[PDB]
Amino acid sequence: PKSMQCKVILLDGSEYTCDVEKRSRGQVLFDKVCEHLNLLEKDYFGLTYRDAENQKNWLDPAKEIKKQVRSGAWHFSFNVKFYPPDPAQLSEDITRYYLCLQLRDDIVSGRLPCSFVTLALLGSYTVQSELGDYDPDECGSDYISEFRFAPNHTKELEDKVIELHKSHRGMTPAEAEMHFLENAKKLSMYGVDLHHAKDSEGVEIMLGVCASGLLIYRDRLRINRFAWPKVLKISYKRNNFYIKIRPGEFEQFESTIGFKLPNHRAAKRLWKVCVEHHTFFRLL
Ligand SMILES: CCN1CCC(Nc2ccccc2F)CC1
Repeated sequence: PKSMQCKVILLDGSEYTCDVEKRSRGQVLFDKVCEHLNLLEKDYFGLTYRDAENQKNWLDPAKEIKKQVRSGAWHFSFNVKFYPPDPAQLSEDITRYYLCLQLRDDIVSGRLPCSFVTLALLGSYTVQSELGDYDPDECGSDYISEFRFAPNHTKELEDKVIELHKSHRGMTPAEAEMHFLENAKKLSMYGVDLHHAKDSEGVEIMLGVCASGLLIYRDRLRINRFAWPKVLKISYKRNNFYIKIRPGEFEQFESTIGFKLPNHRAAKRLWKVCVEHHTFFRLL
């Protein structure tokens, strides 16, 4: 019974290798990866793969792997799919640990923009979690941490991490990770999946998908936000994506709002992530 080798990049940067039957649904591989990670609160996570256009796609656990990766390698990443708006409500510390690992990559990558002071505070909690109480013996005036804290490291940032790390004496790893998450969850781009688009006039915009709803980023002064309950239908057609808005109070007609995506694949991808978010955050 023929099996395909799968390679999964984990959130710590290491590689997990396993075999699944070649006609396996995504759930088979995801279950193996979550068992490897000792992860029970699996609903927030997913696997990604790169399509023939090198775009990130979620592996649908309900569909055959072979019908998603198609002609590409069986190579995946383990990622947070649904960012909990309140990580304190998660039942296990280990779930919060994986969510911290994802957010550290979101920060270093620049997907999650962050002030100097918040970069330093987040860094200080990671250092406290992983090394424990501050020790001057490992850091003179010229200390640089092996830890990656930011898209661009400066001596000033390193110095501020150390100053805040000193303040965390006695803090345990779960406690430090919770403080990490209490800060990160407040960031304006926390858990926002961004998609390049044009408005119905051809003006370049960004669509953000998140727990609360759909964001349109237009000209810096114009951000429009559509809470999920205001959204009755998500649809795509060719390179176009549309949202059907509930009729407002005393309004006779629903309204549909339309956007242009880079290509058909990008419109279908944005539709699927919106539907998934709407379903997940309707139930959570
Ligand atoms: C603080 C983290 N997060 C930032 C994006 C914001 N998005 C949003 C707000 C209201 C309605 C629809 C929306 F998409 C939700 C909170």
